[PDB]
Amino acid sequence: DTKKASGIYYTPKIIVDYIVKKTLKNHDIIKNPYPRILDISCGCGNFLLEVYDILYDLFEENIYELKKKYDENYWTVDNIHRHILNYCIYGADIDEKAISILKDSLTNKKVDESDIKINLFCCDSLKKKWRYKFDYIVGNPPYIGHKKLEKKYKKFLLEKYSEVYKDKADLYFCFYKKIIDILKQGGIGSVITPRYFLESLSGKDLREYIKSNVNVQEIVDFLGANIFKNIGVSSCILTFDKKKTKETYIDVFKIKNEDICINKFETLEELLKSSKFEHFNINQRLLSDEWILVNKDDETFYNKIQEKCKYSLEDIAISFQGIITGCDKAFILSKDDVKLNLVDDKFLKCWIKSKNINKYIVDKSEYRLIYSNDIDNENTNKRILDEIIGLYKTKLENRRECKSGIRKWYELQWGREKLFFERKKIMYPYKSNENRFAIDYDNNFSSADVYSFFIKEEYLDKFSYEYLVGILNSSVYDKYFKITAKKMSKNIYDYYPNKVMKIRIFRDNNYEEIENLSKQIISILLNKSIDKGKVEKLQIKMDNLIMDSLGI
DNA sequence: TGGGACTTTTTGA
DNA sequence: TTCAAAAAGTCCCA
Ligand SMILES: CC(C)N(CCCNC(=O)Nc1ccc(C(C)(C)C)cc1)C[C@H]1O[C@@H](n2cc(Br)c3c(N)ncnc32)[C@H](O)[C@@H]1O
Ligand SMILES: [K+]
Ligand SMILES: [K+]
Repeated sequence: DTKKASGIYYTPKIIVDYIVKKTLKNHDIIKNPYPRILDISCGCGNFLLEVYDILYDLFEENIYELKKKYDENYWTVDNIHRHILNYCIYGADIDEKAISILKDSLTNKKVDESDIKINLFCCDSLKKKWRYKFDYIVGNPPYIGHKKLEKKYKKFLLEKYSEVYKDKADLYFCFYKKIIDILKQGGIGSVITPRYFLESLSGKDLREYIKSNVNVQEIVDFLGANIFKNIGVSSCILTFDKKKTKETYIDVFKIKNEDICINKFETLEELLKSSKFEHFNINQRLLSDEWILVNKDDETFYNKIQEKCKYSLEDIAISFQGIITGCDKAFILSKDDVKLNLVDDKFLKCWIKSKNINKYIVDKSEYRLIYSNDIDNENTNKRILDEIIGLYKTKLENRRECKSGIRKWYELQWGREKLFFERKKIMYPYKSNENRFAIDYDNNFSSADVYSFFIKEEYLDKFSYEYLVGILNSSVYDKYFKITAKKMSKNIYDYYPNKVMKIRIFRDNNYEEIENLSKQIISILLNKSIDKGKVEKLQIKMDNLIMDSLGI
């Protein structure tokens, strides 16, 4: 790694100032002149140095009141520095050099005496035996997903942090849990993390832990905005407390324009109160396992559709992920590749990518998949294995199932069942800016970037493929799905079965007209001299029908 | 260097 | 035996 020295992970100063102010704005320094403020991912001290400055001003502005109320010899301006570093600032980080630099910076904040002990711990914050809780906790924890996390460390997290970390969870789930655990009664925590846990299936346990253990004061959701320059992550700020209150309401600040520069205003509060953000309140007591954080109009819209629709896609359809070859370059070839003359056409499948999926129809495929699982003997079709697949034999053997012997070196890692793909079905891209559900007539295969489903036999008399793609591609359903969809990056939502199959659908008197409009759209889209203007008009008419059906 | 087009296979269950 | 989730995405260009 050692990319931390570049500065891409440095938290923007406006974010840091907001989080520190959020935690310390209303601290009664007279009542408690010994607040413990902690950052368990302090790094070089982006947060902790600002904490020092805020504390110094807070002590200096009340120095005489402190001198009068308490030991008058102890409370002096010249003593403020020492008192802060002795009793107030706490930092933990696993990088020794970061701790050393932070110690030097904190010591140089004053610039002889005997010695000042700075409470900086070089350790694994997730393993440290914390000997006391803290008044305030701030910072930016590390984010590490299931692929990039070390195996032994992952075993430790699975054993010890099972309440929030399991399956495809992230390391910052555990940091959330640790922060909550060591926060004092009545304390306040404020952190910047990825936003994905708000909606992701992996974050269900983490959402339950937060909801049941702290009061969430505020969620700032930047959606797909690029808060961290040259980092592909979407960020949010969470502020929570352990204060005894009867109010269970959350301030949600949801950005409206993802193309804004965060330095537009001198402070984050100006941006939050501006027209660039929307604000609304969510009753924490009404949160289910999912957190539906939308304004009143969207909530009314969502509840109307949920109540009106008696079926869901999961009820009526069978869903599946695409082929996972485990090495696409060894099995995927251009349809015009001369090497395909070496492969019998019985082994060749049409192969599409997510970009080949439009609304209602799939682009003509330009790639072929060698379904190598049907190769019986290694001696037969030896040219295919020697001249096409074997070119990547080493990387093929590094696959998990090849090393365990479950798969031959030339087989597909996850070849699924051919019969699921070789039928009329609906396909949609796994990540997209809008609903794009297409009817596949061409027995197209795909990788995991395209998901498929087909209608169950018992529901074929009630739902047709043409009707489903009509309502699923409508503006109503685009908005409806995005209400709870998992926002990933700028103009990209996840379209994964764990949320797509929860989409609810309806049947009523408009079924025939909606289906007919969808058929007209498909017929136009499949023409030779295509002009989509009529398609847009038909789509507008269909959207009007769907809005009439759902009463919105 | 910042923004847009596009998306693999490793992995736990 | 074999499913599906996971962006500190990845990569290119003006
Ligand atoms: C990095 C980021 C994604 N993350 C936050 C931004 C840190 N900010 C910063 O400014 N870091 C930094 C910068 C420069 C250096 C030098 C000395 C090499 C120049 C060191 C740290 C990760 C930070 O959290 C620390 N970390 C990682 C783990 Br994993 C961990 C842990 N288990 N316990 C405690 N601290 C931990 C990590 O040590 C890390 O600090
Ligand atoms: K006194
Ligand atoms: K982003």
